[PDB]
Amino acid sequence: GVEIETISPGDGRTFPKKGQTCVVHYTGMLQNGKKFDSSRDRNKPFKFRIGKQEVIKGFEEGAAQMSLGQRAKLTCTPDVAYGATGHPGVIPPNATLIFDVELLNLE
Amino acid sequence: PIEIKETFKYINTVVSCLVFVLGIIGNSTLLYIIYKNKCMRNGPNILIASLALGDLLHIVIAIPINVYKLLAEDWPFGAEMCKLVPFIQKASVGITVLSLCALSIDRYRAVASPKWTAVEIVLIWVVSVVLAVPEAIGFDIITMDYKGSYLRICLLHPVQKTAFMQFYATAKDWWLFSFYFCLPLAITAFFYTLMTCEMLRKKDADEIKRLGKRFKKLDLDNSGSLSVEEFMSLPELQQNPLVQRVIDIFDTDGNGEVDFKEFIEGVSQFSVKGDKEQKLRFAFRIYDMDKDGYISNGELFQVLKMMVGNNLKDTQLQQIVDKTIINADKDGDGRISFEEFCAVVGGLDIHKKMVVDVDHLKQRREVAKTVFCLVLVFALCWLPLHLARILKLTLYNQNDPNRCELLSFLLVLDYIGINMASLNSCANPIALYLVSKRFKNAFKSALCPSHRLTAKEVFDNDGKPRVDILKAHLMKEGRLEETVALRIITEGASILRQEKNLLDIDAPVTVCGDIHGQFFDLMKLFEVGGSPANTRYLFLGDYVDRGYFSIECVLYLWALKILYPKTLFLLRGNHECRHLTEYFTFKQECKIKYSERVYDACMDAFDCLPLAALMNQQFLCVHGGLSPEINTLDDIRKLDRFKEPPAYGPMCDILWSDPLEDFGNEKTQEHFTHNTVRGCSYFYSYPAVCEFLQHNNLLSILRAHEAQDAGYRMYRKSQTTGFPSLITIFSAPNYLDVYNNKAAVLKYENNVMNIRQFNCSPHPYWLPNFMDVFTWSLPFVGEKVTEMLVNVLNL
Amino acid sequence: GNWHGTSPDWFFNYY
Ligand SMILES: C=CC[C@@H]1/C=C(\C)C[C@H](C)C[C@H](OC)[C@H]2O[C@@](O)(C(=O)C(=O)N3CCCC[C@H]3C(=O)O[C@H](/C(C)=C/[C@@H]3CC[C@@H](O)[C@H](OC)C3)[C@H](C)[C@@H](O)CC1=O)[C@H](C)C[C@@H]2OC
Ligand SMILES: [Ca+2]
Ligand SMILES: [Ca+2]
Ligand SMILES: [Ca+2]
Ligand SMILES: [Ca+2]
Ligand SMILES: [Fe+3]
Repeated sequence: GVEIETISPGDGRTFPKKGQTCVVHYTGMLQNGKKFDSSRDRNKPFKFRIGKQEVIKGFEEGAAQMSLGQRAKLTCTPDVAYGATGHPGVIPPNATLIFDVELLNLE
Repeated sequence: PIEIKETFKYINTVVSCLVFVLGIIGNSTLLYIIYKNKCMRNGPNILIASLALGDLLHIVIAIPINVYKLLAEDWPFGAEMCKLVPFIQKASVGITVLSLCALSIDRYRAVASPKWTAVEIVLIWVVSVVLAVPEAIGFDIITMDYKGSYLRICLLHPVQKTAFMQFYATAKDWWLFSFYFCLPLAITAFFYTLMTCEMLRKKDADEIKRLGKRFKKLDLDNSGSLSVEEFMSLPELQQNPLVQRVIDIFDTDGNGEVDFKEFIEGVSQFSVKGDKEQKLRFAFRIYDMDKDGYISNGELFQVLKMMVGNNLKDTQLQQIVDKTIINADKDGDGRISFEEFCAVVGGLDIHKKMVVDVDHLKQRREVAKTVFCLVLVFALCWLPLHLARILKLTLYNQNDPNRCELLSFLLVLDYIGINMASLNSCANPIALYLVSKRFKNAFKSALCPSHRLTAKEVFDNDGKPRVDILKAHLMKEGRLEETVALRIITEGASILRQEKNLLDIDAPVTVCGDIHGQFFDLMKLFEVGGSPANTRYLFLGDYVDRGYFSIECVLYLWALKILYPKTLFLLRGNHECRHLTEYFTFKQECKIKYSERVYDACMDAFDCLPLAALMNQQFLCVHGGLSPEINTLDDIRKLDRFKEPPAYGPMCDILWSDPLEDFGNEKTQEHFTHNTVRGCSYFYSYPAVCEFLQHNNLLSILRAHEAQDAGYRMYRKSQTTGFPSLITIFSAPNYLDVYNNKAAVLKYENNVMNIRQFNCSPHPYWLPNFMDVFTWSLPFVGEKVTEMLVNVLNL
Repeated sequence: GNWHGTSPDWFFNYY
């Protein structure tokens, strides 16, 4: 259950492919809107590779349908997230995640 | 006979003193280790702690009393001590024997096919006491004769009233020989023999053969050892940045390559039957680069630099590593031991993630050594006494004329047996220190800016905190003592409780908006607006939340309130309540920076803040805005501010209301509308603002609680008087570090209004939810090492 | 100990 509701469209011609690295800024919140993480606070973007199972399935799926420069909101149910196990210290268990994703660069 | 007694009295008293001192010191230190060091509780070590009790109650009570006897040449005490002390010795011996038996049986269970531990401790103590009861209710004092000089003696009464006690007196020696000496040795030997047979027939070839096949297949050069290249030969491991550390940990001897024995030992760390301690030790050694047994700053920094990559800066990573070291150092040596490591990351449950399909043993060395050492010490200490008793039972005969040398042998053997039995109750700490690595390390740790300011450092002789020292310390990420912080917050609440609902403030005055825990931005604000030493300040609220340094802002603002109660003015914000503070990060801030009692004191101080101010008889200063239930200032003045802000009423309306989106150009005449954005309070209109201003004869109203890109906003100009009716002030530059907005401050002086702007300032970085680096990193380490071991072994 | 006398001790009295 991954949904992409557009916030601001990108170029609409370039989409992520298997093998290269996406460098992005992201800001995640729980269903209550509370901010749990945001790469903007670090003043450094996050890089991840497609097809290596490095990020959660929902985030990779959302990045797959989201284009270069696009900014959107991803709604990730626990089946495509940290699930009932969760992440110690950050994510409560069985939580639905909302991510403000902006794709900056493709390498 | 007489000479032996006269010579051995001194030996006995020296033995008593030595056992006293050594037993007290060793058992106290052992119990201290058990109840301070958090790792020791995980195993059966608490049974060891019970043994310490089983010694201490005997050492401090029974030993000194006997000392008096050793200098009394008679029996000076009454029935009470005669009945008490031997009861203590029997109870202690029962505690020791039952503890050894139960612990041996328990770990026979452990290595072969908790509430039960506490129930077993209780059962051991109850059984020991009930079995020692007959001995206590047995003795008596009798004075028969000494061939002329009558003397009293504590002993078994030669005649007992009950048949049960006659049976007890008849065969007491064999009861003490069987239950206290035959049963322990028999049980421990039986269970150890069963464990030996268990490792005997449970030994197989299937897993060993399969691991050997995998070893041969991986060994490309057929050299019998695995180098870096042969481990990198699998493509799946080229994307794992924890490869080299795991390859090093598999290499126990440090020769650079892993042989079959080391291969098996490294694989065995991830068996389904392995203990959590093995997994946690693997995790510790992952960061322990040089294998000195301790985690330091540099090694942790390099490990997380390799793991994370270029995602984080060097400076912020170094700062948070220093923070983790400071918080996790429970002994001030500047480095993290395994004990502290597992005290920190004990609850992450990452040990359950490092699971592989294998069964091999590298354990069973240490604790088997310890248990066999304890049982052997017990057996050797009561061995001479039992040998003396059996020799007297067999060979002693008073009718034999050649009897004097028999006395000279038996009495000395009895002396040795008494002395050794005494030394046993003070030898278990020494045995554990000599046999066990964990116990030795713990005893070594115990017996052998992170500085915290004290009351003498913060408060001067007049009780006024020195603002410069607190300023510099809190600027340098420093912390404060619990007592000092609690004192500051509580007496600041006491000062604030005396202020009225509505403050009367005259010009000049400086007004600031939301701070939200931005301590360094609060510093920039105070620098721009001028020092509080000569400037009056009116803060509109929201001193916490949305930031990572809220407790610093609280400490410093109420510190200035201590120093300058009459020139510094503070007003309530909506974020100082139960709901918002527990909803946002302030609660975890208090939990990590301090104890929850500091949180309670901070909330109590928050409860005492005033609500609104009247500035220069012309202006009204609040945090939010107007209320439909408020028409005159008298309504504000009658509010009970010493409570949680309720979900409805002038409290919530003052703390939560916002103007309409089209303020100044609203289409209708509705004064108040529902507030969907906040979920509470109401939207108020320009007609309502003008109504309130004209009715109360106020000129303008100052507020906060709305984000402003420029840090300030003047709403629509008033028709009757020509002054902007409502001004919103925001003073949190780079709000949530994502808004990138500016901050503004409102200065009123000589009927002159000046708005000064300032921007954000650097602040140290914190991981989300105030966690240490170990909690951040452990699940990733576990997952990657598990993936590596699954890709290598299972295939 | 294991004698008869004016003491309380493990098995029997001590001298
Ligand atoms: C310290 C070194 C470790 C290394 C840390 C970094 C490189 C810094 C990087 C910005 C992580 C952030 O650290 C500030 C922080 O980002 C979160 O806040 C977050 O917004 C989040 O959900 N993200 C981040 C952006 C990608 C999607 C998702 C994620 O896939 O994250 C991934 C994730 C946690 C996967 C787990 C891995 C363990 C499995 O067992 C579990 O399987 C269920 C899934 C991250 C990127 C890992 O691949 C890499 C790491 O963990 C997590 C809530 C907690 C996480 O800190 C750990
Ligand atoms: Ca080789
Ligand atoms: Ca080797
Ligand atoms: Ca080290
Ligand atoms: Ca330490
Ligand atoms: Fe607010």
